[PDB]
Amino acid sequence: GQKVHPNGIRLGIVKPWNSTWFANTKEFADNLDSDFKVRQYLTKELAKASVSRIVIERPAKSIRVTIHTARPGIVIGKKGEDVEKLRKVVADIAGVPAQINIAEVRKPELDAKLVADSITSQLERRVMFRRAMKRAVQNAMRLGAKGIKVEVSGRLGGAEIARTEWYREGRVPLHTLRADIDYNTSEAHTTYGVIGVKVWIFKGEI
Amino acid sequence: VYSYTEKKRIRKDFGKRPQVLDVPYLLSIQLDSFQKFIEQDPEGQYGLE
Amino acid sequence: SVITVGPYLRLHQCGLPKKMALELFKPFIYGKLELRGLATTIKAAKKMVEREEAVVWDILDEVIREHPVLLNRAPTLHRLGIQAFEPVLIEGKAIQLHPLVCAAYNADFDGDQMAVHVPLTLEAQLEARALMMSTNNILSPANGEPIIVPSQDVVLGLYYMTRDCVNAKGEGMVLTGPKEAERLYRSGLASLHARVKVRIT
Amino acid sequence: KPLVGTGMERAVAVDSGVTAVAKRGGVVQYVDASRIVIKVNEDEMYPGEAGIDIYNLTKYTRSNQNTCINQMPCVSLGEPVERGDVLADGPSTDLGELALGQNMRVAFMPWNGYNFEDSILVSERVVQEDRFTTIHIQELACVSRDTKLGPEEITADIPNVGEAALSKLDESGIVYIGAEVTGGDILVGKVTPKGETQLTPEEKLLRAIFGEKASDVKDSSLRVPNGVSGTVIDVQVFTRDGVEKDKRALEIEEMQLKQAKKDLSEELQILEAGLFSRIRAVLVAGGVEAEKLDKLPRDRWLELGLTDEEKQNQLEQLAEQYDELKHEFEKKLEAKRRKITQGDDLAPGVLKIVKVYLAVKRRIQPGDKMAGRHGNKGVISKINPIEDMPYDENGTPVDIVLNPLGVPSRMNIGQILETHLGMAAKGIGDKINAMLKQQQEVAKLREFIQRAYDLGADVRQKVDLSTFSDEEVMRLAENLRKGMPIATPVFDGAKEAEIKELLKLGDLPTSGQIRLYDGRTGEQFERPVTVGYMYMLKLNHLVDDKM
Amino acid sequence: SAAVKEFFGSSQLSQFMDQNNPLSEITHKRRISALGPGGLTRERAGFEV
Amino acid sequence: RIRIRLKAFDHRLIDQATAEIVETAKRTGAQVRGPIPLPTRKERFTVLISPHVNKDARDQYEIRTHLRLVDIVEPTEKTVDALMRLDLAAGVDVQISL
Amino acid sequence: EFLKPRLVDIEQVSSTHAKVTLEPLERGFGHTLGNALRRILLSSMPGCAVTEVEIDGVLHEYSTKEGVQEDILEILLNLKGLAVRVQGKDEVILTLNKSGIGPVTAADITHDGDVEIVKPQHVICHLTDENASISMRIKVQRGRGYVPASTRERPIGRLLVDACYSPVERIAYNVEAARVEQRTDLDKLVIEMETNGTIDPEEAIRRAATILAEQLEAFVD
Amino acid sequence: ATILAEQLEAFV
Amino acid sequence: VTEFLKPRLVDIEQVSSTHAKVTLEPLERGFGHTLGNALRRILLSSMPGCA
Ligand SMILES: [Mg+2]
Repeated sequence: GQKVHPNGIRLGIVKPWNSTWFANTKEFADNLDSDFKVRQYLTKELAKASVSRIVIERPAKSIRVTIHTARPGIVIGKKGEDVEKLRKVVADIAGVPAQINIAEVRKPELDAKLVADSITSQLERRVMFRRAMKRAVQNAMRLGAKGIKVEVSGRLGGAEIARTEWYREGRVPLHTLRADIDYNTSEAHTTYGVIGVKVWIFKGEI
Repeated sequence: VYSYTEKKRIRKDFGKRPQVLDVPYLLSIQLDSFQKFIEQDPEGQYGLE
Repeated sequence: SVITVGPYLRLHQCGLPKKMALELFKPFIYGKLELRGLATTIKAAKKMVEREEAVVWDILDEVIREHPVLLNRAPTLHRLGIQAFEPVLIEGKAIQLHPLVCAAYNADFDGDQMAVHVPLTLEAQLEARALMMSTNNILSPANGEPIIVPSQDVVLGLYYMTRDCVNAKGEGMVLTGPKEAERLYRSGLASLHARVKVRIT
Repeated sequence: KPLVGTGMERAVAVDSGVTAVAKRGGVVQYVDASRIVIKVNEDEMYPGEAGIDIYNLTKYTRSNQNTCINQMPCVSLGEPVERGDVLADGPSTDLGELALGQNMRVAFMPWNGYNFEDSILVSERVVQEDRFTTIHIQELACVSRDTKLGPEEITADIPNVGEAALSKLDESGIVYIGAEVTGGDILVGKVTPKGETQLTPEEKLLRAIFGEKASDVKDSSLRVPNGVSGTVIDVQVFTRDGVEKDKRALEIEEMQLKQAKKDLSEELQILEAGLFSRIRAVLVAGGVEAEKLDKLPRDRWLELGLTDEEKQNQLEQLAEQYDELKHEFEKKLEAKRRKITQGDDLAPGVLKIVKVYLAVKRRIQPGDKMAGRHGNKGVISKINPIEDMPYDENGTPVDIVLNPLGVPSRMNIGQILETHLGMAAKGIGDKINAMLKQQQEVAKLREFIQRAYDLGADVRQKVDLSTFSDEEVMRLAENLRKGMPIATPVFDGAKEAEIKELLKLGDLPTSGQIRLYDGRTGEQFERPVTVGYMYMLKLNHLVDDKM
Repeated sequence: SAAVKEFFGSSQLSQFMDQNNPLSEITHKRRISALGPGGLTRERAGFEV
Repeated sequence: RIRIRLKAFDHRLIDQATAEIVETAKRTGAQVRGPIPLPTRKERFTVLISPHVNKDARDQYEIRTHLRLVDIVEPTEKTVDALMRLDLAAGVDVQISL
Repeated sequence: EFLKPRLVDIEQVSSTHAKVTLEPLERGFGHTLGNALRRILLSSMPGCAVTEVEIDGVLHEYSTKEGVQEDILEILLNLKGLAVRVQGKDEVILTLNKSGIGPVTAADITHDGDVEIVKPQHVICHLTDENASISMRIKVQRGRGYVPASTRERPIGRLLVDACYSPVERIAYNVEAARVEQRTDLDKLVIEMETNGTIDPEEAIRRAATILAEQLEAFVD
Repeated sequence: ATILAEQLEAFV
Repeated sequence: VTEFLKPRLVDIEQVSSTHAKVTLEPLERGFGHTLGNALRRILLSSMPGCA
């Protein structure tokens, strides 16, 4: 009942959007829903590839797809062939020619999404979240992050009630608009319901 | 007369003695010896024979 | 590695590549890095020089300074075939070796290779500086003849310089010193061999 | 090319096996960087087995000394070729000649000590033109052996690797054809050195969801060492039969199935095209149908109106050849699928062999060894800028400054005659370039090329351009504009007066020596120096293989 | 097969070709070696041969 | 006379995006009638942030759509032929008005 | 009271190279300004060469494309020799599309609103079939000197060529006696440059004099 | 340096 | 692109009297020779005086 989205309110001064184009009022919904399925199917196609963010830049009558991953080779797949298989079907989904492009992050222990789905892969496994979420914290503290808070929630550990636990290490100034924060969410479906994970990673200034 | 790849770039040639025997096929020791070795010819003449 | 000339050097110093210098001096660089406080454990220092960051080259110019190395031609016949130099770092992959010293090693530059050895301990650095330094070997031990004799290009440069011809620019003019002799050669008013009364002291 | 050769280059090039010599002459039909198709002339051609030849060239592959044995096509399209003639140049060949090194502008002068004993001093104009940039290929093998605790794993499921560590492998461990790798990345991932790693309650919990007992016993991925860059050009995967092929081995199997399928289908299509061209050539006479020939499908060109002659006999023989090609294509595609699909007999106890071909491009640097063709060796000692080079009163910098003092002791006086005759050759080439850059008609080019080809005593050549017909002379001058090649046989060579008369045909000085300015001071070197072209070779005693 | 495979595999005259030049191929195939079985070595030969 | 109407979201990009077509038109026509301000629509929205009751908690969202004009004066072929290809501006929807 | 050099005559005798002319000059300054401006013009002038190429169906630069009689490496050398002028940008991306039997000349590049090819007859490669087409993207940028590939690519489809950002080829000055001025012992400096078309000659001599007078700013007032 | 800079003020 | 390594006289080690030694750094991989040659040729003659 508090704490509005970190990636929500920085979008005019710090972090850019994840879809940068302009379309008028007649085709604004047509552009938006097509973006929703190219984010759905691609994350479905590249679930294990450790993809963090996807940038969708449409210069009209075209779409530039950008994939930010920690596993570059698996995204390329088959020396382009995998991408050409996507090229036939990404253009089939959005109904427009697709110029697929690939980016990469060097440190997955500093990218919020890559930290979050790691605990998702852990907790779907029967690992001890207490030292699985401690693992992700001590990872980022020595990889260059100035501070990181990791939160897990749900009925973790097979308990009846929903025991919630959060843990931080270092600066995490959520209120400061000058403070860049990498934040993303992931959820884990065990047989004990859904366990959601949220992690904040603070880096610095403008 | 010259061959068609000799009309591409005809090399200027000094030299005075007119030749009478051109350079033979330079790999004739290896090929001629091993052709002498394995070739269907009896009378105990071919290598294996 | 393969040797090459580098004629800007003095007989006491030789050129030594940066890649060989960072490989031969790994423990000195580790000790220097641990002294400053940049890193903590030894592993961190080995990752730093495995990555070759921007700060280890200043560390390297700190350890190379005043630390001689033993250059050695591969068929060493007499004692002048192991001589100790001071390194000067080289962008490149070839040992730059001062030319006069070549007549001691019987080293031409037609594809020759030399080995470098590092005196580790402190008595060995002092033996390289005080016994085996290349300034200390200027006479051959077999006789009294100097072994740092100028070999081939330099005697042609001298024999063309100190000679004479019966007419040139500035024949028989008189000069108030050797400084204006070089000034008349450089400005373009006399020739390098033109007989002249000078006043020398 | 060599500007100053001996005419013996064509025997060494053609009589070796690096060039693609034409077997039967004819007309070229399709040139490509991969293949070359010759259509055989009719006065050289068998009656049966209709026949148009296909030369599959050998592209970038490893030699024994880690060089790059390439073949480049040197013929145009529509071009006639004769029997016994080069089609594709090989490594160190050019138009069927033998070009080992390259020919560069050399000057003999002492230059500030940097060429002291035998050293060589080279301008940056040489390295900017990418003209000694040799291409090397290294083969790196990785075997999947069979030890205790079980066999090995080639898959990329590996811990510790922090994603950036590899950032090059796909979902199945092997690197990419097209990936530029540094010194010390991972090409093939192989979890194998297994001693012992401590297990905590959380690591023990892997048994529940994942299923693995302990993740083997230890954790470490076979990572490779440093010293060389490159670009992975070719990956081979061999599998001992019985072992499960992973997804990339099936990708290579589908790839080679597709390549061999396309290649044999193009064999059938190209030879069928030659066969139908033979049918069209036969049916020009004797019951010709000018309009009725292309109304029906092309596979039935036999039941047309024609009696029992040599032509219906020839169409029956071509039908025999065609049905032979059909059943032969069936059985050979089945055998080629068998050869691709089968395993290979291998070492005792090995699962699969991965071979990766790195392709380094080594340029030139201070420390390499260059040498001419007379014994003038040398470690290149300083790669100067362009401005410091001694230039002459035209403007052109010299490329390489040798040392004169190696000549009277090491008595190889032939390199100075080679230098003067190379300057004569380039003087003729510069005059052709001047007479062609000004867009002059073919008459003046014919005049000057004829004067440059007569020029001597009683010689053997005796060419005349009056039977070249105004189009070959322009293309011959297109090939002579970078210099005119000159043969000089061994003991019957070009004397001094002939070199002087050829240096007089160009407007060069007679003695061969141009006065040269300096680059640093900008003031003239006294006593004018010898410049010319020497044909210098790079030797493969490089410096980033010895250091 | 053992005899002929040992001769072509490792003899003193069945040697590895230096593939790096067309000249080096065509002058390694034309070689008259005095060494090998039925000859001498670098220590036995004097100055005559 | 020949108008060029610009449309974008990123106002920190459009001033350089118009500058990218200023330099493309400066070297060709040498007379361009300025980067006119052209007021921006502020499409205002409001959304019930809750998935249920308590219609007091809302969030307000807006999209400033910025406009510009270039207005190439002369009908010289130089300008149109050059600018027919170079209009750049990705994510920046461009349009002519003539 | 030294006489000052002023540019007098720019004889554009061919399209590539020209002969600028300085007048007048006191004796000694001819060789000084000649060697100085020669060394600045050969050393560091802003050129406009090429950096990256991305042919469409080509993974690495050692491959071969179906339907072009040159390798991809030879296409990279022929694009390395491309003589191109840019006007109002740092870097620029040119696009090439060509289909059909015959050459792919340098005039087949879809030119932008400021890029100008200065030699449109330059051959790149030869297409050699009816349906076999190349389609590449070329990256051309400003620079200074010679920046090779080994010093400075993220996907596997980019191809890095070397970058010879240098517009001039051959700078030759020839000092000679002056007679226009009644005063004798004056000199004329005649500089024949050799440009590849990407640099105006008066702009070249102006940038060279600006660079040299910037270098003497360390110890002048 | 003053002489050489005054000999270039008609270019820059 | 017009930005070079602007140099400076880091020291003037004037050895004894009527004799100086002025060192300048840093210059480009080729500008030491052109400034040394320009200043050397101008000081030699151009520089005026009385004698
Ligand atoms: Mg030696």
